[PDB]
Amino acid sequence: VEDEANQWSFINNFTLAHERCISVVQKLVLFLLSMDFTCHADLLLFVCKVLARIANATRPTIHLCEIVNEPQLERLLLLLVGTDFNRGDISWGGAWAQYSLTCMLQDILAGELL
Amino acid sequence: TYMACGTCQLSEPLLWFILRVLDTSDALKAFHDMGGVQLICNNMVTSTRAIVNTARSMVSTIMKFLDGIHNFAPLGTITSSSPTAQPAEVLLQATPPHRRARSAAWSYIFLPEEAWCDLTIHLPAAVLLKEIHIQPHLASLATCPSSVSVEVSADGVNMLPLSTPVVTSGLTYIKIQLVKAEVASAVCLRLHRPRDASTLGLSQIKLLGLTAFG
Amino acid sequence: LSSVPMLNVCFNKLFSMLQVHHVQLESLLQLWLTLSLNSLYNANRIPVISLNQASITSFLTVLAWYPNTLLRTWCLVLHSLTLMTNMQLNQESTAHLLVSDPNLIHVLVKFLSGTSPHGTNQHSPQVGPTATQAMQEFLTRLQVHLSSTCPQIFSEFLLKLIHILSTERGAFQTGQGPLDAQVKLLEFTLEQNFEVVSVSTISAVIESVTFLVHHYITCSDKVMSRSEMTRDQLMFDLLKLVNILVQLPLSGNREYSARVPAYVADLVLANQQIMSQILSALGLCNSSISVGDGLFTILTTLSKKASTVHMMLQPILTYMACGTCQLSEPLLWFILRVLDTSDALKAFHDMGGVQLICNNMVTSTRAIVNTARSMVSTIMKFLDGIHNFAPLGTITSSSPTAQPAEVLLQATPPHRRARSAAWSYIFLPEEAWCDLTIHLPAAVLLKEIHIQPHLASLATCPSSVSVEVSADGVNMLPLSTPVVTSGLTYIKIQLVKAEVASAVCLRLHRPRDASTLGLSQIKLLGLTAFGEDQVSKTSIGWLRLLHHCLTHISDLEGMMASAAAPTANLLQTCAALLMSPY
Amino acid sequence: LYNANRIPVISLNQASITSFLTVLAWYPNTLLRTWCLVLHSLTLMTNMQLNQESTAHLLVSDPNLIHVLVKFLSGTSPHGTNQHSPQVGPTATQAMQEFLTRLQVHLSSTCPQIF
Repeated sequence: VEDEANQWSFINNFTLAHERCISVVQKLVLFLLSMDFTCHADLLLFVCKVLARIANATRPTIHLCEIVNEPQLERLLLLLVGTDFNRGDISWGGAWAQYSLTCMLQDILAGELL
Repeated sequence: TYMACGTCQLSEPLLWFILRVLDTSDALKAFHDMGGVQLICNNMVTSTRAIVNTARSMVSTIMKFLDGIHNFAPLGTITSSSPTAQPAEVLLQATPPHRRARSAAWSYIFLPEEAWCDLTIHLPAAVLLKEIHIQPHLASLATCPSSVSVEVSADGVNMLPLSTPVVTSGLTYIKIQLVKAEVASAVCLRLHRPRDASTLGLSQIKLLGLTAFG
Repeated sequence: LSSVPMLNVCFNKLFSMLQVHHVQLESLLQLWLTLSLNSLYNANRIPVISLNQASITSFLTVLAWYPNTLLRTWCLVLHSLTLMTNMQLNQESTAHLLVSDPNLIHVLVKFLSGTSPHGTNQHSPQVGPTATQAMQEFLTRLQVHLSSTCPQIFSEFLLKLIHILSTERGAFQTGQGPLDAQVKLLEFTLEQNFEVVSVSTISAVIESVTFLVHHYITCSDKVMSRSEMTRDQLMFDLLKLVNILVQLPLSGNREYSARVPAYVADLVLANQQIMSQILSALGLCNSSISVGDGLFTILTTLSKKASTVHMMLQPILTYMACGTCQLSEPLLWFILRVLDTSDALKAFHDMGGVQLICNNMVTSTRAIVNTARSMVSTIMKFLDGIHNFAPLGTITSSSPTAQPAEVLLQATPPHRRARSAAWSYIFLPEEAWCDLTIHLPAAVLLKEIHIQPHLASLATCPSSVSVEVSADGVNMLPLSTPVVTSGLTYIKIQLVKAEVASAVCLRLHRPRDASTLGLSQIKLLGLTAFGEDQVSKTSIGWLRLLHHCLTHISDLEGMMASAAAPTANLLQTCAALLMSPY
Repeated sequence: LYNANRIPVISLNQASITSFLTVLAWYPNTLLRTWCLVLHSLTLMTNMQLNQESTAHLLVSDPNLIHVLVKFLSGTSPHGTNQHSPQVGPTATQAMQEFLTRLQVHLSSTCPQIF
């Protein structure tokens, strides 16, 4: 609706309060950090998509300083590039999940620098 | 010492060898004597906490239909960096008629200074590309490219090569398989000038792979 | 409320902890390039994540430690290093830091060496136009960032990289590595300025490159396959680079000294190895964009930028004396050009040049017999223009084929429709080579082989063909490496040296994706016993030398001719060569 | 006609063989024409007798044979403007195999240790 009046198009083939959006975003990040063998990759792609969409939708855009502290960001970075989760052909979540993580982080950074 | 120092890498021949070297009773006794099973248990705990499941769950099944390797060339578009005499979209057909091969489906003319020509294929979305198929002209494959380099780009803007240009002179069918399937949205085929021909003739380009939910 | 400092801290922590093999290098570099590009690739884009000096050095040393670095990863490395040139440090420059350590030398050597142990198809080691453009952008950003501070270290770094690459067991010598990347870096080096660079590394690189090019020229191949850009352009560009280099004058203590009036042509003149190498390389090059033209230009500019004419006559006469001697068309023209002035002739006579010349004509006339056709060949040729000899001979193969190959031996078979093939061969799964042995009734001076594959469907053209010649017809013997002819409509194997051969074996390889061979016609071109450069290597060149000495300037022709007179048998030899048709 | 069992009629000398071998190891960019010629000549050098150590032991003992074989099997070819496939062809491989087989035969009775 906002388009007729692209990075998340790989699935389909308004003004919001600041505090509750920040709380649900940081809880979504804590959900991301608590992803084990019970959780799956499609849930990861969809939570990344909804995280990027809520981050870009809220006015003003939520930045990462109020999203993650140093240990959470360090865990995310070692999750993205370290070979404790990116070893072999079974790298974290598969290439689709890595691409989705990259797109969500890129969207949040682009929202920060507007 | 290899399993501990490796997290650890464990393959099918390694599993069979570990099962074969632990065949005797004394092997199991010696394995337990110097602390092997506890390290194994720690490895399962660390690996289970490490790797998330990659299997398709119910969400992909119940969203796949709300909206077996398939071709993706007809979905995308094609372009070239140099103005050719004819567009190369005829190469993008699912199956063009290959029965007579009169002249060529697509032809390219080389300037004396240039040796490489690039065909950039832009897909509407990034796909898990697995293998490229290039069919040169079958009636006269003198116009087949001497060598072809395949380059992939996931974002569609950061142009980026895949490997060394493979020599296809004398090849009727070009099959460039990938050991690692790559998420790519743009594919550049840089074709080299043939060994003794100034023209290129091609029939059909295929883009084989999967999608996120296919 | 910017999260930039904590992310910088986290990436520096990652860059320090990757040393224990806990982070994949390719994933780390790709992600850092993607997060730094959010402000389409461009060399002018400033990355948003500013890195650290220790992080950059650790990344560089772990890259230099890592062998079999793929070209995917190599282009990723080049883009990341371009971004490392784009950054600023928080007071020395980052480009000076990148250039100072030899780790950048090691990474560039691993990149340009083009080893690829992974390659089961080590066909052509070129890295492609995108990677060459990325490396060129990296070098251009290096010159821009080091032009204001210190171009000395950058020019010294480039000369050291080329010199170490060009030494024994180097990438230019062995021939491995990306040809496009090497020629793009060389043409990039052409535009650089070397006006403070040390004379020691300059001497090392010039000696290494002259040894390599002389070893390539003197020991060249016996065949050439005729079809672009090849390694011939690499030699042409290296000689152009050293033509630029020798024109640079040096000023000061001849050490760490160029300063845009002695020249380095004198420095390469003091080196006996280089003069012997370049004169020998001009000794075996043919006359009329080519290597001989390049060698003529580098020696011409060496003579032009040289101060004293004495240092011009000393290497020439030591090469002619130490060589019997090899005397070619460019060497004759250079000797005539360096003996243009009156002082040149006076200095040549003063240190005993003409008498040595006279001894050389006597020794060469006593040495070489005339190769010209005399009257005997004319008056016997008819008592019993390159012609074919395939119809005269017979053909055979080591394996029983379905049809004999004598149809290939016709002078001109009808090539208008090409229904199936003139001759076809079927391959067993175990075998890959099939040999066609052609026995001629007599040995002929073979010059060039012509192989025509099937023209309607050249999928059956052989992937590679090796030509082997035998003069006696029994001692089977190869000519050179099997040449790849896949994708070639016409196969022309010329010989630089015409060979007396009576049996010719064409060993054809299995095609790349076809189990059948289809051929049309085999030609055997050459001459029989009785069917410019050929006179220059004889004593005629030295006779031209005497004529130019005694006739260029008439004022010095007398006393020097009086020195040329009392040599033994001069007049008899002159009369005997005047009585000759030559 | 060439054969690995043919005895050459000109018997050579030890100093001559060592000088030839060292000038071959000194000479770089040795062509494959010249290399197959070298292999046939070395096969003949295995075929000869000396006038009381064996000639095969003499050929094997010095590292010059290592240097010549390394230059042959390294397949450098700086001369090649068409460094396509460094294989030397079936005739040269058969000649080298015949040379190695003659080396084992001549050193089997005396000392296969050194071979």
